[PDB]
Amino acid sequence: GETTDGVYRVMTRRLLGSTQVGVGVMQEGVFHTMWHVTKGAALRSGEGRLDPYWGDVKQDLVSYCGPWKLDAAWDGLSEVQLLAVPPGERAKNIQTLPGIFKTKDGDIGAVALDYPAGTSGSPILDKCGRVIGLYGNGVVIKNGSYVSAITQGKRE
Amino acid sequence: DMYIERAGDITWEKDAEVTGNSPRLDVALDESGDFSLVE
Ligand SMILES: Nc1ccc2c(Cl)cccc2n1
Repeated sequence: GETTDGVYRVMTRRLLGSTQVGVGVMQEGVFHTMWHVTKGAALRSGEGRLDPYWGDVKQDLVSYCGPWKLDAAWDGLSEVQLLAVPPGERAKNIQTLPGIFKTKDGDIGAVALDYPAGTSGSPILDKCGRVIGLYGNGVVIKNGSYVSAITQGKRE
Repeated sequence: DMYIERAGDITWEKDAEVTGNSPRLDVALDESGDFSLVE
């Protein structure tokens, strides 16, 4: 089916009506989403089928038709844009300066923006429009608000 | 059977809605990929 670069909605008809379970990025003929969105299930695009190629429950990441392609990183300084894609609603850039996840294994960029769980997989951009990671895996803070990692995969 | 629909290009949009804070958070990550507040 449709292989054009850009951002896509991830839908099911297994519930009432058509329900948006998450979001993803097509780049270099590979589709990139978060594991908790598809659970490593195959996807349809027109009459076409997308089969999983790579995934890791711990990174919460998964690629379709080829290896992970997105190798851009937050510089740890500049602001970024969440290209958010919410259920029922049009794509919308939201600009922010990321905070930090401090972990035993390292520091990770984090974006404090709160959106329905169906927005999981929406990409995050540097000033050159390169994808530096995916929104939708993180944590609930004191206030009850949501804070997501900038989740990025490794390219070969 | 889940399916995909295109929703836009991936572009930096000059003069987009500039919001959200920048919190520094102590977190752990389990074998299941779920994040947690280390306190
Ligand atoms: N309150 C919540 C709970 C879970 C969320 C997920 Cl998984 C993704 C994005 C936002 C979220 N907001």
